[PDB]
Amino acid sequence: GSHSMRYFYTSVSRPGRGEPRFIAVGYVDDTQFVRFDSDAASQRMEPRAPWIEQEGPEYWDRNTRNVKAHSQTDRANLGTLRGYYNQSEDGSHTIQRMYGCDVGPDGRFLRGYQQDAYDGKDYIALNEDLRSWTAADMAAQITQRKWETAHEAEQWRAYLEGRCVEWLRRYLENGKETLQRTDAPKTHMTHHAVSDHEATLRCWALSFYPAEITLTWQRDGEDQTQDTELVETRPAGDGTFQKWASVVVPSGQEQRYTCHVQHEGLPKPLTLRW
Amino acid sequence: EVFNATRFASVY
Amino acid sequence: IQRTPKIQVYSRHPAENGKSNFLNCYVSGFHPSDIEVDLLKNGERIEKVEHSDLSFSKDWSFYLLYYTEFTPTEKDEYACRVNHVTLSQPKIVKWDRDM
Repeated sequence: GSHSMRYFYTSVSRPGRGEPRFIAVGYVDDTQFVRFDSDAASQRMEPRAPWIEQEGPEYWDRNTRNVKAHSQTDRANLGTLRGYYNQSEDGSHTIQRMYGCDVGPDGRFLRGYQQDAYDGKDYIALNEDLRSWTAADMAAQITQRKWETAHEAEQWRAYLEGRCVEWLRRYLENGKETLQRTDAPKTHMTHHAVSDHEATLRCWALSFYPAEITLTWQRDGEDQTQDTELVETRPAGDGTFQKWASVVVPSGQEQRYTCHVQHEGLPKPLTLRW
Repeated sequence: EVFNATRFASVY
Repeated sequence: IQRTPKIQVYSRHPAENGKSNFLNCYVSGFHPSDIEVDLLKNGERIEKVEHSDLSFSKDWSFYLLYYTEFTPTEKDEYACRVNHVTLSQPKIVKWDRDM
């Protein structure tokens, strides 16, 4: 189908505690493949998926240099923003940055992304035309004018339409056996009695990839949300994902309820019934 | 592959 | 600006006593990123616990997976203890084999 590459950067100032901590992680679809930690001993970008290890030493030198440079700039930017917002030297603050690109199933560029947040709220983001910015407030407007003057959108557009998608395509080829797989959910249902009057049905999806899935309960063929519980999709730790959905039903009416499972790895959606 | 910036890119 | 963690404690595979497994504590939806997550065995902190690299979702909330290999038994109770600025006392979530 379509695929994506994303980098996620987090810088946190640690006032009194020393110098800011920087963490970078890279993903293709729902699979992490690199990390960099400003606190770790290696001071290198590190592999976190098997297929990225077939990149040679120049790749690791270059990605280490560039991600270190990004970390240094975000260190600068923590001091800059505390000035812009008239904040004290005392509190801890957070810069988050996400960027990346999507490709379609034939590998062609679909869209590119760059967005930054300060203390959890939108700060500045590149617009979809990859030529202009959306600034969230007056402080971000200061940054906007510096970046429009420096033609920074040209650099971002060049990367997002060029190197980003070219390397994303390369990863999908190098990691075809895992990135281009679909693992269909392994499903089952559990049944536990609350009282004489009610029971819980819990509909499970396990060992699936990618993470996108839909679990819905119906009663007599009608969608049901009352007295249901859906948990957030969660990692199993082995590269696959898990989810469940439960419903509280009157005892002896279990046959009226169906759980419906939709996932890319299923030719047709599944219906489970107790 | 991370963004390849100018030395002075992305300064707030 | 301040978001309290969602917490799920669960096994990688459905638990079978005497069979090797992985105990997971997944914390998500939180802000700021400073957090302590400990896995407990009968109230005692488990020594060797690993975690994923800090990442976040579209809405800027952070998420982390803490995990350890373990072998469930009839007797042993497991839980996850989460310490975060939004919580006046750490939240302890017990492992339920069917959640």
